[PDB]
Amino acid sequence: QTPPLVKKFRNTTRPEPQVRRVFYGKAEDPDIASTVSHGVITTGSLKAGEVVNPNPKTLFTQRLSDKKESQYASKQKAPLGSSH
Amino acid sequence: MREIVHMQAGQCGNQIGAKFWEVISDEHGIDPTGTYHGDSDLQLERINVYYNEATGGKYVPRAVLVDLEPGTMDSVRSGPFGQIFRPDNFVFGQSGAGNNWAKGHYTEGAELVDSVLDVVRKEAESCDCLQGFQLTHSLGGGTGSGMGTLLISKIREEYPDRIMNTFSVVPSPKVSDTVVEPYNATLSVHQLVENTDETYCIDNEALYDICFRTLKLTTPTYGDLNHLVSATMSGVTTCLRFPGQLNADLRKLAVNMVPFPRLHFFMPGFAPLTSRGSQQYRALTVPELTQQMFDAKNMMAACDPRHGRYLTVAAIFRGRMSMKEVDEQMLNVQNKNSSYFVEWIPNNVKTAVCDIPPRGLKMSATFIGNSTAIQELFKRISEQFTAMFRRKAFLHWYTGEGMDEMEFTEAESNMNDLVSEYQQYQDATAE
Amino acid sequence: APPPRRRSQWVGEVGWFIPPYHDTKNTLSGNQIQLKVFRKAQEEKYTHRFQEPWYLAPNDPDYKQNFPFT
Amino acid sequence: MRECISIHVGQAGVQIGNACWELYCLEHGIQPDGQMPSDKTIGGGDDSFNTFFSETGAGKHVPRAVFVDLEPTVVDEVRTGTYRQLFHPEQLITGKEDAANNYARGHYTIGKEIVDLVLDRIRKLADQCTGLQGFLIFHSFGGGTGSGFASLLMERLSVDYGKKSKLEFAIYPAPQISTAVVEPYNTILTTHTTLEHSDCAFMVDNEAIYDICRRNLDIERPTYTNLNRLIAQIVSSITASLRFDGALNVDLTEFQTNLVPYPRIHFPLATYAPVISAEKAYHEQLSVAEITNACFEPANQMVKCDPRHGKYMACCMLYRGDVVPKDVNAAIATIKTKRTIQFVDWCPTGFKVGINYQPPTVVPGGDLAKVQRAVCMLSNTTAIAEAWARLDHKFDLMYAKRAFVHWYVGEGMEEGEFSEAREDLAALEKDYEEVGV
Amino acid sequence: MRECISIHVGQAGVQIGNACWELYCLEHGIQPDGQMPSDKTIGGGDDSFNTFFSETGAGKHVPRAVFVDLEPTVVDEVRTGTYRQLFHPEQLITGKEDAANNYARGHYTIGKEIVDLVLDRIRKLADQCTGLQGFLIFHSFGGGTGSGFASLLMERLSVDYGKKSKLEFAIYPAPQISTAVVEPYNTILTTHTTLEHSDCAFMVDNEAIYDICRRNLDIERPTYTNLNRLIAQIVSSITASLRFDGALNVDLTEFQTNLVPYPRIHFPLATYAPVISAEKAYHEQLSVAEITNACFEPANQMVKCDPRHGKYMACCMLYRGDVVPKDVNAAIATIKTKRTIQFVDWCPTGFKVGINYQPPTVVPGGDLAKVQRAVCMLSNTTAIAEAWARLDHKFDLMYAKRAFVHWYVGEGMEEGEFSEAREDLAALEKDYEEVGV
Amino acid sequence: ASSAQDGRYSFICEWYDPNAGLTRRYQFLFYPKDNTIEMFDLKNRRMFLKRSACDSVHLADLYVGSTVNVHSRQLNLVEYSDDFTRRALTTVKEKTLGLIKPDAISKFGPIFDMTYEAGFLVTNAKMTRLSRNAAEEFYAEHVGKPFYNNLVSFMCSGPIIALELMANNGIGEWRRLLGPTDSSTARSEAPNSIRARFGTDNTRNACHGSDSVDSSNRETNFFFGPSARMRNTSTLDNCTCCIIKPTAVKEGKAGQIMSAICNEGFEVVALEMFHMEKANSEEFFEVYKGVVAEYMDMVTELTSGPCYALEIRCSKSDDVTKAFRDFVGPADPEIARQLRPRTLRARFGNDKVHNAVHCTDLPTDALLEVEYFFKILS
Amino acid sequence: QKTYQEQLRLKRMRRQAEMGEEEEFKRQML
Amino acid sequence: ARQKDPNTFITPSPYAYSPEKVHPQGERHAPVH
Ligand SMILES: Nc1nc2c(ncn2[C@@H]2O[C@H](COP(=O)(O)OP(=O)(O)OP(=O)(O)O)[C@@H](O)[C@H]2O)c(=O)[nH]1
Ligand SMILES: Nc1nc2c(ncn2[C@@H]2O[C@H](COP(=O)(O)OP(=O)(O)OP(=O)(O)O)[C@@H](O)[C@H]2O)c(=O)[nH]1
Ligand SMILES: Nc1nc2c(ncn2[C@@H]2O[C@H](COP(=O)(O)OP(=O)(O)O)[C@@H](O)[C@H]2O)c(=O)[nH]1
Ligand SMILES: [Mg+2]
Ligand SMILES: [Mg+2]
Repeated sequence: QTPPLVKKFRNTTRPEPQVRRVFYGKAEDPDIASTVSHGVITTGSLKAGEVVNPNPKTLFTQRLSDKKESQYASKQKAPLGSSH
Repeated sequence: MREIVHMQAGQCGNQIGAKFWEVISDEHGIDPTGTYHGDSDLQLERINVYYNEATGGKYVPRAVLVDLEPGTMDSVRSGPFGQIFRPDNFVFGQSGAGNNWAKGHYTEGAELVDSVLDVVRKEAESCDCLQGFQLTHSLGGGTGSGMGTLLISKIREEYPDRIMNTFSVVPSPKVSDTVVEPYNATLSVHQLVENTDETYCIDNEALYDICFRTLKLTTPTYGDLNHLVSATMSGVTTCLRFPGQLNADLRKLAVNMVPFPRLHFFMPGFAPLTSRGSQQYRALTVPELTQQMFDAKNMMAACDPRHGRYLTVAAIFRGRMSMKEVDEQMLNVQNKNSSYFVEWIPNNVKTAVCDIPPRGLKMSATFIGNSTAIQELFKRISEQFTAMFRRKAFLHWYTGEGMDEMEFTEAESNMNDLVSEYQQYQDATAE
Repeated sequence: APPPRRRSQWVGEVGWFIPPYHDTKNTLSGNQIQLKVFRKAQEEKYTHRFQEPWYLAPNDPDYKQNFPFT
Repeated sequence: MRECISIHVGQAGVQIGNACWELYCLEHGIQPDGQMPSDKTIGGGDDSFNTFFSETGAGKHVPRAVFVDLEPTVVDEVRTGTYRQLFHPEQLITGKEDAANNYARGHYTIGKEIVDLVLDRIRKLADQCTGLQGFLIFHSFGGGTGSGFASLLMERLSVDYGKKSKLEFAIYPAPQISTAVVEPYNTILTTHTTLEHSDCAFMVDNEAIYDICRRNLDIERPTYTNLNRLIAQIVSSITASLRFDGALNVDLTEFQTNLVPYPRIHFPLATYAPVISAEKAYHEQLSVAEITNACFEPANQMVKCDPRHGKYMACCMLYRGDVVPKDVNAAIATIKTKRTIQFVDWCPTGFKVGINYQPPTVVPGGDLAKVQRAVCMLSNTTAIAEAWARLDHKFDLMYAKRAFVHWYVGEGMEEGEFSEAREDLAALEKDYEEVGV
Repeated sequence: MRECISIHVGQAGVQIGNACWELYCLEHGIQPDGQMPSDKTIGGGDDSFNTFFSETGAGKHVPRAVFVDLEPTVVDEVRTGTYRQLFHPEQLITGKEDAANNYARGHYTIGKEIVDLVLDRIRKLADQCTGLQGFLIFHSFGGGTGSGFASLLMERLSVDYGKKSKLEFAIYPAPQISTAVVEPYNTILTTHTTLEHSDCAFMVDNEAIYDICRRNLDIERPTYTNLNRLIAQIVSSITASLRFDGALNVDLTEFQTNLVPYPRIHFPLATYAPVISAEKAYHEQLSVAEITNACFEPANQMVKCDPRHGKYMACCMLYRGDVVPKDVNAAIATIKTKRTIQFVDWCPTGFKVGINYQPPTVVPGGDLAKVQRAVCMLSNTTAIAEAWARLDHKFDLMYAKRAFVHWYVGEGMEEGEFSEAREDLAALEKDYEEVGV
Repeated sequence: ASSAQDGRYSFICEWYDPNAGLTRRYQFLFYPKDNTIEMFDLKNRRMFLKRSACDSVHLADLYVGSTVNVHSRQLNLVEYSDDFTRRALTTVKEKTLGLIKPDAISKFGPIFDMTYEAGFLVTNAKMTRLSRNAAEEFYAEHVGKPFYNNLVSFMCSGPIIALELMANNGIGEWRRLLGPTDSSTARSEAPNSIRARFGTDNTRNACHGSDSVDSSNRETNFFFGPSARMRNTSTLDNCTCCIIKPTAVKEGKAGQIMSAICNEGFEVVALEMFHMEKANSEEFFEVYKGVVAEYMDMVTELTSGPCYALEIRCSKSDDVTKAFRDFVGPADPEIARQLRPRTLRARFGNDKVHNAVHCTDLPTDALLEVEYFFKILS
Repeated sequence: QKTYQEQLRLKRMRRQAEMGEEEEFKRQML
Repeated sequence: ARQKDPNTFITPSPYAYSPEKVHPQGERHAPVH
């Protein structure tokens, strides 16, 4: 039987028939290696169910938004069904 | 990973290779039984560069032992680290060359070269990268010279794209050693010219000198010399092994040290060779490490670098070090000893640094020198060769084994043509 | 006799004292840029790579290029 | 979105990247494991890190760079040291055989094996990319992988990616100190390819960084770590306007259209100020006049050639931190009234300035100090011609009798490309002379 | 209602079957003994499992599978394995001898002595079926049972039943890797009979799944388990729209009316994305554009054919998981505007897109990571003709020497059948080449 | 991503058809981790609701015997299927009985506020007197020492408010929030309890608790059981009817409404929480019937669970109906928030359908409506 | 001023770390 | 007027450019014999 200290270096040169070849360095490092997802996970994306047709806004929230959108120029000299 | 194989031929080559294997094994943390008892991970990050993978916790070194006498094999098995080698690559004859180049090349050459190449193929096709071949043979011997040169030729014929460093142990210029020593030296340097992508020639007499004048330890014998050569080889091949800020392998050294193809004869050296009584008294740093490795007293080749010019010089360092100090000292040696450097190559030094020093030392360095002064060794070899050749002494043996004076004079002709080629690139001007 | 270490386990380093040190004052400010709405728009515009329903005019010469068969 | 993809090729480039990504992680508050702390987080819509990092699924900010080396040594050091869980496991691309200081070996041989895989990874990183601003390519001219394989990457990025600006930070060889021996051959062979395929080639001299470190930072024994840290600080000061908002924002195309006059003079000079340590910084005022005089002081450029023997063409002053354009333009006026900084006669105004509010960051235990203001000098002088002439001298002296040519010929290079590259750089020198006069 | 009988014939078919019914049971939440646990309480109107699992009165769900093989070891391994109490024991038809990789053993001998029993078994399943939309025939073109008895079964189901769809999943030999030596003979002999009695033939190749799981899953030694797991994932992604509901969905008539222009071009390539591991998926975004571009890689096709040598006729784009049709349309638009994605001229629009919300499930102790998104690519291309060219070259090379012909001519089959099959597949190749213009 | 094998919370819901006359039964699956509700139909096996995604349904409610408004259908969760849910929801979920003492009758508003802040969901609540026959629930605490006599004196002296609580980890969480059995120990170690901030020394505490299991059963059967006649403390007289709406009760603002009413003058004489039926709510709202277009919305909102009913009297006479109408003034919360902001339905109101408090409009109908709740239905 | 004092304290802590490593290597040599 | 939006970038095209033909990262070299 090969002693482990020399088997360390024999695995790089002439290992067993199966089993992935290892280097004489990088051994006795914590072989996390596998059990890892191993890849990038897409990008993101926010879906087009709430960017082209967003959540509906309440009457109070839109009235506050219209309050803020008032005292402009274009929205104040020309409302929909009235005058200035 | 750039794997090299090891070749060790002859008794001296086998002993030097075994010492090299053990001095890289104890810095790799390997017991003689093969079980890794080291504590750091750096010494087995790249351990397959020299050791074949095996079952269990055992690493089996990749070397081939070539000899013609079983006594050397029995001695190296009974010695240290003899059981880490498998008995399959232990090839040996039953007759013995007896320091005979022709007998080791033809009579028992091709009978053993087939088995050696069978083991070499079995190792090399099992290898995946196969950087290079590292031969530690000896010039002047039996199986070391002739069989090793035949191995070099066969390996070049088989794989003509691979780097080989062979070490070509040069005997003592003085004394006598072998009666057929100039014959074997010429017959070996003939093939050292031929394929031999890099040769790191070591001299035994200069090894005695560096052991007696720098390291002391009373008598030199051979173990300290073998340890010196082994440390030099380890410092050479450290970059394929242990990492560093700036690495340089066999191919990088061959590119950065061999200008023209027949300029592959190197003069090595090792630093720091402090004594046991001066280790605690020496302040080992980059400046006097550079001075020690560039000192002429500490060249393990018998040729003195002061009478020649360095073409290229490799400096392979090991330890806690700063590259500014490295290249600053490698420029300072140029600017000081600019006389002993060719002016047609700026930056005649290739640097390399490892940051793992050998155990017990803060710092070490390996000198490699492609000097033009190495041509004096081949000139002396040619002089002794023609002195023993003009009377045809000890040549009937080689003609009986199967060689001829035409091959003798061809080896002499291309060897002294190489000497004149060193002379021409030593005395060549810039403009 | 401790062995020689790596490059990382040195003082004077590439990766020492990186977990316990965190630059608090320098980069907890608004000096660092955000991905706000009009950079998010540019980063989300990347989802229209050559799928836009803009077709070339029949009063333009380059019309039989997009209508070869008729 | 202003993403700035990076390729670090060669041992030198890998070490630059090893310093750079540490600095970027500290600048953007990224832990070495890859995640970002929640108490650090100033909101989930932060966007500074998107230039250099990408967040995959769970705050895992992986860096947008490719590490390249034919020998595995430095990339294995990266894989075993600290920043091991940060990088993608496949992005750290390596071979086995090295080029070993050989342009032909890096270009016509084994370098042509992994080029398809490495720029397939570049292509997949650019597929992940959406707002690609440019290619930050870090290499060295020393040789081998950073010399030939980098040139191959330039060629294929050029005719695959269109305009697509390619800023090339390169470790240029020093005049006297050097490491390789065939380094002049590799530099000469690499310039001939990078000339027609680069857009801003920032040369960095190792000896210049060395003496800057030992006289300004007072580091007696500096090294490659400090070298790459300083280069990382400069490249962060360059591409900080893309990551943070500024009073005057400069991008990688405004920088180019205000820097390069003609489409062959695209070899600027980078310079940082201050490069002073903490002890010297605490005792000095460091106003905008001092940080401009430090940039224009001629022992501070990052290639060993003084600008006094040359004429300035363009200066892309990138101010960083708490600076005001009023001190900036007063300093620009006093630089203009200084006679020794001779501007060229066909360029009346030659100062493109970009102010960024974000103050520079420091590594935990380096040598630069946490200063409230800094500035990146970006010269377009003619003084680089001296460096080109020095490399021509070295290349011709080693090419006089065909030294180190058999290696390239055996690897596959013909004998003519040395002469073609020499003629090309001689033509570049003639262009510099005729535009300087 | 929209039910599917799966007939697994041959050893490869049986192994794909017992590696696929595991995935089906895990997807539908069925533990291996047969009952859905659902914490012992939940069921009723969830009719998602009717496409594969017939309902008994005891709450036990029996799969609609016919596991048939002549040589009784693999089916006996199924009977003695962990999926023992799942399958109906009479639905586990075994012969007594082996076909031994022979088309004659199966078309003119012992398979003919069991084909009547297998037709009676399929008839007794179809009697319980109440509007069966199509058969799924899992087999290999290797030889013996998977070509022989399988072709005979297809002829008998063409004589009986009638207009109902008869989709097959065919394991094809590799260009280089060959387990047997009579694979070209068996492929040419089975193509002549599956050309006219089929309507869709999904194309996979063992060497191509080898390369895919060798690079991406980085398993150096791929056994057959993960191969059949990947094929199971493909069939799961195909039938996901017949089972679990979602967005725009594509079923057995949709991806035949939108993929088969002429009643001979019905050989689609099925590739899967992302074939990835846990560690590689951790440092990766895995977006829709990336997973769509991964299917158009040359190194993701599950048959070893070069897609450059041929146009695309039609493409079925089967997405699973957290995927958006806007991102799908963006990916399709990028693929269409990339020019060298070469579509044939008689096809302005060539993308049939199906989208399902179910992410893939990973088997315990498996090798794929649980990725949110997945893509099944069903491509009709001219590029499949090179595999037929390679098999014609192999068949001609073996038939020139009259090698391995004595078995076939001695065991009932006539000599001229080889020439008739060769000229039939040559006519098919000529049809593909003349329609690809 | 969404799968077919996620976590699932299965229930059986019964909706009474406005037509026909039989209550149809549906299977109601609640997938968490995406909050998606799906609905099967037992008998006439068909498809009723897909995955989708609904707001109303919230994991927090569930609680068998409850009403969920899914696509304007008043489903009643009648019983638990799914043993998975039986181990995920029923486990350690007990019912107690909180008995408010006569000295704690003055602070029953804040007491109810803290019970709702804890999460003790109520099932019944009634204000009675217990007569001299309160000893039948004190047979357990008998003979031993004269605290039995003190207890039967303290029960017969002053009114009593009986509660039937229910929460996870019941009978122990209620005693934890009550603290110990003495006010000295309460303000010694747990100075945030009902017995700590309200009450005095022993046998004159602020509540009773429910002892343990099957003593809770004995108390609940003694007080709110089908065989228990207890009689509320109604006295008619000059009074006004206050109806805390089930939307407010589900959101948990019922105790806040009670505390605000008790703080801004007034007094509560009779408290009783009902579970109104469709025809009973129609007969309560017949005075509106055809004067407001939102009468059907008011009826279907009143038939949505708990129906806290209060008899409000005032020490200062004036007109009790007019004073209570001024305090619980303008019906639309937008009206009450923009104008007279310190009023009920403005502190606690969402829209005009969910007023969260109901008050008697005509001054001659308050006595009729008080008679309808406290003298007809109880 | 506080930023510069904190930076100086960090430099002092780093220099203490190098003193620690050099005395450790000196004890290693001895 | 409905206008054409500016082009983002054409980022090569993974069909004609072919990686293929490469030994996968770090699995020896399958020794031939
Ligand atoms: N600034 C800086 N330069 C470096 C560093 N490391 C190496 N260099 C430069 O690199 C050169 C050495 O050649 P390299 O660039 O390393 O060669 P290579 O890119 O590895 O390619 P091969 O030679 O085939 O291995 C030297 O001359 C250095 O200038 C570093 O850390 N910082
Ligand atoms: N994908 C896949 N292919 C398989 C598997 N098992 C066998 N094969 C293929 O099948 C070929 C061998 O022929 P078989 O399919 O076993 O022949 P058979 O249909 O069982 O008929 P006999 O040879 O008589 O047993 C091989 O070349 C494989 O490519 C498997 O488990 N998965
Ligand atoms: N360095 C060293 N050199 C040696 C040693 N043994 C022998 N030699 C050298 O080798 C030479 C003899 O070679 P030899 O061994 O006979 O070669 P062989 O016959 O092939 O085994 C002598 O000149 C010695 O200098 C040793 O242990 N160390
Ligand atoms: Mg290198
Ligand atoms: Mg079989």
